[PDB]
Amino acid sequence: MFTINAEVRKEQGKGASRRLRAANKFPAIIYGGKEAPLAIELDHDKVMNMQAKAEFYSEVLTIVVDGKEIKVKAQDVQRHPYKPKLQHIDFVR
Amino acid sequence: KTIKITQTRSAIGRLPKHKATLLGLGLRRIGHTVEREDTPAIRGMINAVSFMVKVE
Amino acid sequence: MLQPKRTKFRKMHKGRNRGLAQGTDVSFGSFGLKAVGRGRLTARQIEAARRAMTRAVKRQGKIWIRVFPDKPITEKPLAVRMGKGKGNVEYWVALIQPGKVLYEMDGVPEELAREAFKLAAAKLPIKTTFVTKTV
Amino acid sequence: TRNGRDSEAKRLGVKRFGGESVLAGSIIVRQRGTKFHAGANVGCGRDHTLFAKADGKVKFEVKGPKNRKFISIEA
RNA sequence: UGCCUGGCGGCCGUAGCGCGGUGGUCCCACCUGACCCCAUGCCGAACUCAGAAGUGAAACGCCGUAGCGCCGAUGGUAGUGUGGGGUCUCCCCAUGCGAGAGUAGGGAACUGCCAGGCAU
RNA sequence: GCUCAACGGAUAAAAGGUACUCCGGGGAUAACAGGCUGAUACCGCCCAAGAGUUCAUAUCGACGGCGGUGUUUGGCACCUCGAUGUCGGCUCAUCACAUCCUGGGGCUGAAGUAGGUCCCAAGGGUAUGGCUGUUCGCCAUUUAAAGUGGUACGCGAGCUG
RNA sequence: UCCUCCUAAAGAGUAACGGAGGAGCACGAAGGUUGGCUAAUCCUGGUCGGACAUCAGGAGGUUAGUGCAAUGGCAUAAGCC
RNA sequence: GGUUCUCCCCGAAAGCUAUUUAGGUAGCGCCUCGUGAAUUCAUCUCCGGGGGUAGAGCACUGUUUCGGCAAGGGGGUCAACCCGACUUACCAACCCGAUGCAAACUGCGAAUACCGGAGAAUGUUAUCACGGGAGACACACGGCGGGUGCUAACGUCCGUCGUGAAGAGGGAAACAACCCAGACCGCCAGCUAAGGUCCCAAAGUCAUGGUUAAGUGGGAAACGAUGUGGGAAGGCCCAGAC
Ligand SMILES: [Mg+2]
Ligand SMILES: [Mg+2]
Ligand SMILES: [Mg+2]
Ligand SMILES: [Mg+2]
Ligand SMILES: [Mg+2]
Ligand SMILES: [Mg+2]
Ligand SMILES: [Mg+2]
Ligand SMILES: [Mg+2]
Ligand SMILES: [Mg+2]
Ligand SMILES: [Mg+2]
Ligand SMILES: [Mg+2]
Ligand SMILES: [Mg+2]
Ligand SMILES: [Mg+2]
Ligand SMILES: [Mg+2]
Ligand SMILES: [Mg+2]
Ligand SMILES: [Mg+2]
Ligand SMILES: [Mg+2]
Ligand SMILES: [Mg+2]
Ligand SMILES: [Mg+2]
Ligand SMILES: [Mg+2]
Ligand SMILES: [Mg+2]
Ligand SMILES: [Mg+2]
Ligand SMILES: [Mg+2]
Ligand SMILES: [Mg+2]
Ligand SMILES: [Mg+2]
Ligand SMILES: [Mg+2]
Ligand SMILES: [Mg+2]
Ligand SMILES: [Mg+2]
Ligand SMILES: [Mg+2]
Ligand SMILES: [Mg+2]
Ligand SMILES: [Mg+2]
Ligand SMILES: [Mg+2]
Ligand SMILES: [Mg+2]
Ligand SMILES: [Mg+2]
Ligand SMILES: [Mg+2]
Ligand SMILES: [Mg+2]
Ligand SMILES: [Mg+2]
Ligand SMILES: [Mg+2]
Ligand SMILES: [Mg+2]
Ligand SMILES: [Mg+2]
Ligand SMILES: [Mg+2]
Ligand SMILES: [Mg+2]
Ligand SMILES: [Mg+2]
Ligand SMILES: [Mg+2]
Ligand SMILES: [Mg+2]
Ligand SMILES: [Mg+2]
Ligand SMILES: [Mg+2]
Ligand SMILES: [Mg+2]
Ligand SMILES: [Mg+2]
Ligand SMILES: [Mg+2]
Ligand SMILES: [Mg+2]
Ligand SMILES: [Mg+2]
Ligand SMILES: [Mg+2]
Ligand SMILES: [Mg+2]
Ligand SMILES: [Mg+2]
Ligand SMILES: [Mg+2]
Ligand SMILES: [Mg+2]
Ligand SMILES: [Mg+2]
Ligand SMILES: [Mg+2]
Ligand SMILES: [Mg+2]
Ligand SMILES: [Mg+2]
Ligand SMILES: [Mg+2]
Ligand SMILES: [Mg+2]
Ligand SMILES: [Mg+2]
Ligand SMILES: [Mg+2]
Ligand SMILES: [Mg+2]
Ligand SMILES: [Mg+2]
Repeated sequence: MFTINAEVRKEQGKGASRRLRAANKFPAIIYGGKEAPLAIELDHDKVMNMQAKAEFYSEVLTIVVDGKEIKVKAQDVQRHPYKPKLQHIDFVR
Repeated sequence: KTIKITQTRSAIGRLPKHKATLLGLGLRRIGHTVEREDTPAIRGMINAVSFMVKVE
Repeated sequence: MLQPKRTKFRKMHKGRNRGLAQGTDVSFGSFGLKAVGRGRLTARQIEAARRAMTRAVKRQGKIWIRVFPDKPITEKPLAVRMGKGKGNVEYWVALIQPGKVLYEMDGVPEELAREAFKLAAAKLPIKTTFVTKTV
Repeated sequence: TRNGRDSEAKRLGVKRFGGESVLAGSIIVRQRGTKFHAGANVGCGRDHTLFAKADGKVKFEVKGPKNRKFISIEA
């Protein structure tokens, strides 16, 4: 039931992803259903404080992206190799 | 279409492929300003030696 | 100590140690010791840290050793010239990358796990941090 | 020591890659097993060398049920 | 031409296995018999030759089945070509190429030619 | 027709010694010394199972870890073979601090005395003889103490040999 | 000296007193061709029969085989009659 | 060991193979001279390719940890050729589930490289063949990939590239190989790269906002610390927090 503010990320690769992780905003994807996947990017502070408490990996999340709400569920997270940092989050609608 | 390539670094320490690309574009000394066409081939050569040429 | 009881070939290459690790998640237990540095553990260091943390938690609750030494490191002796074959096989190491979880523990409080993994991390050559389970 | 020996390497591999205009009887692939089986006008020799029986262009193909990697010759 | 079956393919697991159901007028399999043509390091099991009473059990084919197998995006990550930097056993930045495993999901094949049967 | 197997096979047929040696050469290649690592050595520091009457840390610290010096035994072959004389003794020394005394302290499982260990400190001082070629050692006897190292294991255009 | 794998950096090559192995042959059938056949192991039962001979059936599908060291191959069999 | 006048053009190698051979030599690779030959050769775009390296994975060869249910071994109330009935909190194989590792593992698999075709531009034919002449076969370090070694050495042995060798100048104080750079000659002319601009010493005691109190900068680890700055989460607190 959390409300996370996202932003639609323009360009994707190794370079823009590492530039986002430098600028404190890890990227993430939303797939699921028959609609297209969507390329979101999130702040790191809010989502690490959310994924501390274990209802984040449990319940229905809600993403404020472009104003329009999206009900979604957290699926598959890649963490950092040797840090308390997040790399990427797979979301399923 | 016709663009202007210019050299900006020198070709002393570089690889055989970069020596060959600079010889094929025809830029001998630094500060050489040559005129070439605009082919995907010439765009690829500028992509290959992007660290020592300067296009306009 | 901790050596493979049978192997195909006696002496192995040196090899580099680059790239990130695999066993990052705390799979079995609840409280894990994650190596943040990069280096080689040995059979001596693994047995020393295991018996240290066993003394620390006073043998209550399960220990898990995750990495096992299976790469033999050889040493030429002293007063021996550089030629004449690869030297005799002395001891066994286990390569560690940044991210490898070495020990896990359950059936202990959190604070006792902190004290135990401190006590056993001070006998290992690689810099390590603490980590807990997640879901 | 006991381990000085090693043989003298027998220059295996592929010689004419796909799309090279082969002459008749030329050697395409030297190998020890039938890594590449023969197809439309390729002859398999004694030591599983593949020699082009007819002129044309070499063209590798992956046919057959067990995904065996045949070699053909066009014209 | 509507379907079913036999043959030779194209294709090579989305095409294979599993579980359940189904078909014998025709076709196919089992079947009946074999001194015989022919066969068995013994045996009509196989191989083969005479045939058509029965059956669709087995086998084969068809149909449902997500229990596997199999395929598999978008994103991310590892890696690496070129140029540059650092704390230089290892990395980082600009750029170009971008895996494997996994995820959503896909998924009980499709097709050509001939011949035969059924009203078609 | 030859394990011509030293396998592109010098002959059909061939082992050694030289400190009595000699010549041509090489620092392309060794011993002493220097250099570059520092595995080992020597001194540190980190974690603390114990021992210490109770007590981890007055004093040692098992199992393990990270260094420092260049300081033993080594590694490499950089310099020197149209030469840099290589152990020890005598005579001169000079430097460093990781101190042996003397100076100042903190702790003590320090009553005093005698101590133990740690920190600062290098101004001075730091043994005579027996045996061996000795450095080293063991021993006898003193001393406040009989320092640890470098300096081409200092020093032979200074000296024995 | 000759052969196989690694070293060897996805064509070939590529070193060391680097890491593991073998040969200096066998065969008048172990070659050619035609025709036929499919293994290792495990389970169950069975006379002497024992963990292991032979026989039936199953599950399994190359986990076997190549006259010989390893590698590449092999079911159309290059394996077995 | 030595080899005696001058100028102009091009300009290597320290590799392979073989050697009573390793410091010599021969053929080839690399150079030069001459002649001939075709878009011959190079760079780039697109196309046709084959691998099995980095990476990854655990179906196979192995190795390994843990959990699940077990044939089979080792403890036995009770008797013991018997039937060992039954077990203790035993070990332990195939299996299954989860976890790692591998140069001599691959049910997967890139980048570059390599080969072949088409295309445009450029390059003093740079490619190929032939013939005359050699030299060289003691290489070194730096970057990446690796094998001895101790992920030691200005160590040794290879692959590829560069520079020295055979190359001056400018920088790193000095300093063949590191960074910029290729010297035909003259000029008391200008622009600039690596690196720098207080003074020695050419050029900013230049502007904007921080951080450091250590001479850190200007040699360094395990580990320790209320040094100080920044972020984010917090748990007690104007009903009284430390
Ligand atoms: Mg990048
Ligand atoms: Mg590697
Ligand atoms: Mg790795
Ligand atoms: Mg019959
Ligand atoms: Mg049926
Ligand atoms: Mg991708
Ligand atoms: Mg993928
Ligand atoms: Mg299906
Ligand atoms: Mg089916
Ligand atoms: Mg002489
Ligand atoms: Mg020399
Ligand atoms: Mg010496
Ligand atoms: Mg040092
Ligand atoms: Mg040491
Ligand atoms: Mg005490
Ligand atoms: Mg102490
Ligand atoms: Mg110790
Ligand atoms: Mg010294
Ligand atoms: Mg030398
Ligand atoms: Mg040398
Ligand atoms: Mg000298
Ligand atoms: Mg000399
Ligand atoms: Mg002289
Ligand atoms: Mg002092
Ligand atoms: Mg005291
Ligand atoms: Mg002094
Ligand atoms: Mg003084
Ligand atoms: Mg001295
Ligand atoms: Mg000395
Ligand atoms: Mg001396
Ligand atoms: Mg000595
Ligand atoms: Mg003397
Ligand atoms: Mg003198
Ligand atoms: Mg004498
Ligand atoms: Mg190769
Ligand atoms: Mg290659
Ligand atoms: Mg046959
Ligand atoms: Mg039986
Ligand atoms: Mg045969
Ligand atoms: Mg020239
Ligand atoms: Mg060169
Ligand atoms: Mg020879
Ligand atoms: Mg000879
Ligand atoms: Mg010689
Ligand atoms: Mg690997
Ligand atoms: Mg491999
Ligand atoms: Mg010539
Ligand atoms: Mg030679
Ligand atoms: Mg040589
Ligand atoms: Mg040499
Ligand atoms: Mg070399
Ligand atoms: Mg090199
Ligand atoms: Mg290297
Ligand atoms: Mg090396
Ligand atoms: Mg060297
Ligand atoms: Mg080196
Ligand atoms: Mg120079
Ligand atoms: Mg200079
Ligand atoms: Mg300097
Ligand atoms: Mg200067
Ligand atoms: Mg010039
Ligand atoms: Mg500048
Ligand atoms: Mg001056
Ligand atoms: Mg000035
Ligand atoms: Mg100012
Ligand atoms: Mg420091
Ligand atoms: Mg109060």
